[PDB]
Amino acid sequence: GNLAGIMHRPDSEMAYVVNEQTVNIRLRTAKDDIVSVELLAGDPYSLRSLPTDEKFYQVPKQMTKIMSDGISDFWQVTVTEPKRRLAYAFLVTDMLGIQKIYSDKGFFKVADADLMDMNFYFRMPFFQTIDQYNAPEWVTDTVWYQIFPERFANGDVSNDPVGTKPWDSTDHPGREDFYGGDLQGILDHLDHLQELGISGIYLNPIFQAPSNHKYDTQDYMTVDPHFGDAKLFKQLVQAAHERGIRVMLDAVFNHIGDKSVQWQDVLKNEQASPYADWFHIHQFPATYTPTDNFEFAADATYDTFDYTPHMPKLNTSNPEVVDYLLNIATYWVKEFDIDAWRLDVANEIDHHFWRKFHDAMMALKPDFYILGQIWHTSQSWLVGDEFTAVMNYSYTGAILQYFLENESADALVQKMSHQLMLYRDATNRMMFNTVDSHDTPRLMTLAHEDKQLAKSILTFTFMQPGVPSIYYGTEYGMTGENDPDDRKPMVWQPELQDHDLYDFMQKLVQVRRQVIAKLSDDKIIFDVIGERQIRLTREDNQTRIVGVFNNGTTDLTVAQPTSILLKTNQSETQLAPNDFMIWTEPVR
Amino acid sequence: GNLAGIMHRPDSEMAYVVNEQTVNIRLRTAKDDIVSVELLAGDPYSLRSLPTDEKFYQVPKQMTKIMSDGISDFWQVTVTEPKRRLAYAFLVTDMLGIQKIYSDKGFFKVADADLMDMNFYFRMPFFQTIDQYNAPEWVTDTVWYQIFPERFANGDVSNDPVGTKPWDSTDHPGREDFYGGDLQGILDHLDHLQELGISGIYLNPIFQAPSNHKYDTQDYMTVDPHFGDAKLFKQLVQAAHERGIRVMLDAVFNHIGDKSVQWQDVLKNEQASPYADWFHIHQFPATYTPTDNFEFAADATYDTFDYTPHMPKLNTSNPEVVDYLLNIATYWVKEFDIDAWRLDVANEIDHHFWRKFHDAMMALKPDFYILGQIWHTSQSWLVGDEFTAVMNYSYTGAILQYFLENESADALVQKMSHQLMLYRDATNRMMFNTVDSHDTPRLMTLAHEDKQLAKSILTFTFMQPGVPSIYYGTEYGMTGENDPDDRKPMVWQPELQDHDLYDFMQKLVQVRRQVIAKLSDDKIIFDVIGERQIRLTREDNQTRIVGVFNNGTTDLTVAQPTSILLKTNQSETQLAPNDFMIWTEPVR
Ligand SMILES: C[C@H]1O[C@H](O[C@H]2[C@H](O)[C@@H](O)[C@@H](O[C@H]3[C@H](O)[C@@H](O)[C@@H](O)O[C@@H]3CO)O[C@@H]2CO)[C@H](O)[C@@H](O)[C@@H]1N[C@H]1C=C(CO)[C@@H](O)[C@H](O)[C@H]1O
Ligand SMILES: C[C@H]1O[C@H](O[C@H]2[C@H](O)[C@@H](O)[C@@H](O[C@H]3[C@H](O)[C@@H](O)[C@@H](O)O[C@@H]3CO)O[C@@H]2CO)[C@H](O)[C@@H](O)[C@@H]1N[C@H]1C=C(CO)[C@@H](O)[C@H](O)[C@H]1O
Ligand SMILES: [Ca+2]
Ligand SMILES: [Ca+2]
Repeated sequence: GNLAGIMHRPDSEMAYVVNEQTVNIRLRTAKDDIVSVELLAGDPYSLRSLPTDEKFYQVPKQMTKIMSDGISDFWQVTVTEPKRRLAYAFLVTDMLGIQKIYSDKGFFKVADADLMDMNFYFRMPFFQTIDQYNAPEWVTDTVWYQIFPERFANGDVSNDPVGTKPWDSTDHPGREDFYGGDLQGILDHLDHLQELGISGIYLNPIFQAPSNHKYDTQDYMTVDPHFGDAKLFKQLVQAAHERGIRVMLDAVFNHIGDKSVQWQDVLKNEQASPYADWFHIHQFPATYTPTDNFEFAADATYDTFDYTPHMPKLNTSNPEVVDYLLNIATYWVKEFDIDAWRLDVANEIDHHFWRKFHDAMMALKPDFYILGQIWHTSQSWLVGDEFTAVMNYSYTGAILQYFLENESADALVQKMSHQLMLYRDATNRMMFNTVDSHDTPRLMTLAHEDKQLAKSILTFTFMQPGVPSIYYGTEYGMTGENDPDDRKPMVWQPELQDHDLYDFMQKLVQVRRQVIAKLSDDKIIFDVIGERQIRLTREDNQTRIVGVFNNGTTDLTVAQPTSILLKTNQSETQLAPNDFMIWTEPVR
Repeated sequence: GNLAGIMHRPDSEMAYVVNEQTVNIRLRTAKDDIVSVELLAGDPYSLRSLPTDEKFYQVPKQMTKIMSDGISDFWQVTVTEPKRRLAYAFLVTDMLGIQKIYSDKGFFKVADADLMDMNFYFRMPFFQTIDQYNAPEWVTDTVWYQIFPERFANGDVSNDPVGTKPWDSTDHPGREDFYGGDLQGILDHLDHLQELGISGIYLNPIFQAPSNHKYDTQDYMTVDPHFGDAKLFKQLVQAAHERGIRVMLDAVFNHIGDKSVQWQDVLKNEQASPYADWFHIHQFPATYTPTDNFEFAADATYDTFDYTPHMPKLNTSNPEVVDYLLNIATYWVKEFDIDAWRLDVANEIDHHFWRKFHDAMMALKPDFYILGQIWHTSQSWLVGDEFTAVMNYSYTGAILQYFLENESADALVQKMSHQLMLYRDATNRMMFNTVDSHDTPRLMTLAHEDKQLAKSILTFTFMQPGVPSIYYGTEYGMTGENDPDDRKPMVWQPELQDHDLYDFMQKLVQVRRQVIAKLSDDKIIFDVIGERQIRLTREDNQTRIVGVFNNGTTDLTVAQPTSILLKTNQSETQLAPNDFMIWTEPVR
């Protein structure tokens, strides 16, 4: 066999604790190279210490091939052990029938394996629930709605910035425009969100900051006055909670804005500033050479977000900075009862900080949701001691590439399978899935205003293990290129809203919350049934939910389902190009 | 190529920070499948943000094949980046000349790679020295000596246990014997240790406990009275330090002895004990059915070390237990200035505890040495936030198997290479190498009293990257099977000591401390030069230290070295079976 393609990494996503007495174990092999895998596993000490003749390796446990990413196959088994100590090894058999044992000591013929020595085996030494990954149950039942607050609704003209423009969803906004959106506007349209079936609101930054996006924080302890005040934000969280809607805020801890008191003190006092070591300043005075692009300087003497001199990086290794940020993070949860933090540029802040942050948040709220914004693979933040999940950009990015750019269905399934095998099973169910955002082009623009394609993308994404999110205005078909064009004033004029798409989104949210989310410890199955034709299945012990997506150029016939949940063709058997059909059936 | 055998895991031992501006990156490939690897790497933001035409991917960096374990090849490069942000991907070319790019997004033809998108790449997002692994420099210059204190020297008959036996190194000790060894005996023989050239003492447990080995702790805050008292232990540490000898104590935190006040309170008060939740008790009252073996019960109602009812496991997830143990760990360092902790059964205690332990010890002593006793691979404890190193059982175990059991030299080199590539480079230089201990058979018994073979094993081990240790009495050729037979009273009678071996050990310790340890950022090279013939090289920029080991059945001729450091044959060119020769030469 292909020995170089076989790997087990102990104490990782390949070997982890699920509950007090139960672990999940995975093995990677080369694709279709290994025909079968059995696990030899038991209490390490039982070998030497128990007087019985029985030994744990005499009774293998069958592992199951669960996924393939086109390069590797992934195998998994669940193991229960009352002594809460586990030694294990793998019995692998290849296509020609060559069998070997694979352990911490390498590859062996079965006859040459020292199976009586506990130190031969891989080890899960004691099952430690304090170290395990935990997923908050309520996230399972959530569909999120992302609000960029300057652009959702102006509920109060009296707090509008100078130069506020008339509200017009057909505008192409500039980088520095203001339209007057605020917290009162969100409060005014909570009925719309409840009627859509939303159960969680994700807000972009709302703290005091000079810009329209407010990622250049001036004061983390104050609601921006053009958005509202403390009383109004408390009123908003309570009204959301009254409707069964959770609230997630944006924490921008990697950098601070240059109009903050801290940075301004650095500019005044140089290295004698009490805040000098809160930043990353290579040479004093802190300076840069301005360019014609507000967001770019080539030679700042301090580290920044990207190359923008207005966003000096915070030194989160400094204990004064750790204390400052933890106090901010605690304040908004303890005083306003928010339910989750979305962490801006989370990957550029150290693990030491994130572990302290995790500890603080879980002590306040055991079911808190910590969501990191990271575009690349994020295994090291998803062990169970830092974040709950990350933005699932790679996963939704593959979905978009398939629907928009003519990839093979095999390629998409390979990519999604790869993603799932990066992380623990429970982690995958917490990942945050959005097909667009305040940073990227809008769905309807990506789809070149093909509404059928947009519906296909949304439905496919809403069937995935992670939790879905709708960017404000998706439900009415709003268009937009990249930032700032993806930040148009919300469309509230009915003559400009796509009512068909709104009705469809209501139905899809209901399939997600009432059908998919109520499955019990379901599995997902990806089947490539034809050229650009995919069957997705979610199934538990009683119920199977099947979706078929025809994204080729021919018609596809399927058996008439007894119980159709959602479809785009009027036919109950025919799927034209870009049609899909979702149905439910009992498992026999 | 063999794509299933290529892997890079970001934020691991394959991608880690060395200093403020410098990282080390590794790639795994299938053995001899990939002919060359180049790294494409630079600041992720420079792609989009800098106005220049130059892009970081246009200038590859060559990676070097550093090791092979017989299954995989390992490649490495060091990268410097002033912006302290790194995006990277790998250019891999196989034996047929097929080249592909390998990134976080998978494998691509170079023409199909989105090299302008920072999110295509693997990422080291910001170089965080607070998260990095740090090695204490002083360990580099150490040779350790392990003392099992009951058996090293009786310096005070007046503290002897009842039933103490006459001191006799030819005895075969029983499990429950006492010979009266104590702290005063160690103090009395510090001259012997200095003369041998030892610079660190590792003590087995010395705290109050009823047994001869004292792993069944009764009181962690008191020196066992048969060994000494606080004043005497302080005197011992000061005299050791005066001689340039560091001190490491044994921390037995996984379990406590059943005669402790805590456990006895559980036996008296059942679940109403203030200490009930300090343990892992499944059913009250805490009980077991005794057997004829003191160390075994089949049915204890509480978790234990192994299956011994006298060693109840501590619940280190309980914050009262965390506080109790951290106070013990702090007390011995702060009040007695010890230099290191050896952690008994360290793998069975949770990471959450070990991180708090690490933080406490480093705050007391930035150069503290934390050594975990773990027999299996230990990557998850060696990231930089928990232990400094582990006992290197797998590494010395492979060495022993080669010298004693006729393996191929290829097999040994494969195993050592595997070990080294599990861990960060600096970690490998902190690993603790001993060929025997209070738990295993003695070297001279393993060697069937073949002194030449014992010398070969010791010399080969002392040339390795990790720090070496001598178990008390190895220097005089003491024999012994497994525990308790490996715990004989130290041989102080000159007529019973092997003086030749003592002289040899002095010379070998001097080669280690004065030659090998004074190399500057050296590399190690393993060459298989014949059947059971190995050339080991340690070389820096000026100096090369070469050792040749002939462990076949024929004579081996080598070129006469100009500067021989150590050899066993009288010839300067001939190596008979089991001879070795060590020399030094300048690098040209
Ligand atoms: C300067 C920039 O600030 C704001 O951008 C933030 C994003 O909205 C956040 O989602 C987050 O995204 C960054 C990722 O964390 C990071 O890993 C990398 O992928 O880049 C992302 C940003 O592209 O962090 C950002 C900083 O807090 C604001 O929303 C955005 O409008 C701001 N301007 C940039 C975007 C446009 C329009 O101004 C470009 O033309 C500018 O050159 C950029 O300055
Ligand atoms: C009961 C046992 O206590 C003492 O043993 C300790 C060892 O000396 C330590 O080095 C450490 O070794 C254990 C490893 O951490 C663990 O991962 C596994 O490899 O087993 C190792 C022990 O084999 O931890 C031990 C517990 O603190 C003491 O030194 C030893 O004499 C004691 N007895 C055992 C050894 C012999 C002779 O008594 C056997 O015949 C007994 O059945 C055992 O009870
Ligand atoms: Ca307003
Ligand atoms: Ca004594």
